[PDB]
Amino acid sequence: IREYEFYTNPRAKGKKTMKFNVLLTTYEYILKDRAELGSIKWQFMAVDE
DNA sequence: GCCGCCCTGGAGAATCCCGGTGCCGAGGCCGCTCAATTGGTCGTAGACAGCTCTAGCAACCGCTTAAACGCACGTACGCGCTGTCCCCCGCGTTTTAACCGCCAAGGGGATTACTTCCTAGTCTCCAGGCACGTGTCAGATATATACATCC
Repeated sequence: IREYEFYTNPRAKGKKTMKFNVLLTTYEYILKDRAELGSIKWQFMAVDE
């Protein structure tokens, strides 16, 4: 998911634009992947429960 | 008639038992004597109470995922048997030194008593080192943007 679908141009080395619009995740992968998700300029967060 | 040989009885000496007396191990008694006891005083160690903050605990949840478990196979190793040879054990003989009993004098060290003085405990006062918290600063890291180039 991270290398095939996050980036429109994952083959580049500079700034990578986002390809998706909404990302669904759970709490376990929020804590497991803090480093791979914190460096994303999010526009909106919706936390259920 | 005279001389030599076999059978049997009572008195002299050795041994067991008992009593009187002297010597070794241990306990009661006495004397010194120093350390435990008793009595009193006082300071403080610790018990108790109180408040605050953090860790643990019982019993439940949910998710992930790597470790545990079960099973099949295979093969390596534990184990048993046999041979062999060699080295340790048993014994007889000879040596030798440990052990015990001896000088010969001298120093080391354990006590007993005494003297002295240096150094460490104790007390008071003070200050700086250690513990904690924070502002700031230079090295490391990531990316923004401009230039040369291949297809």
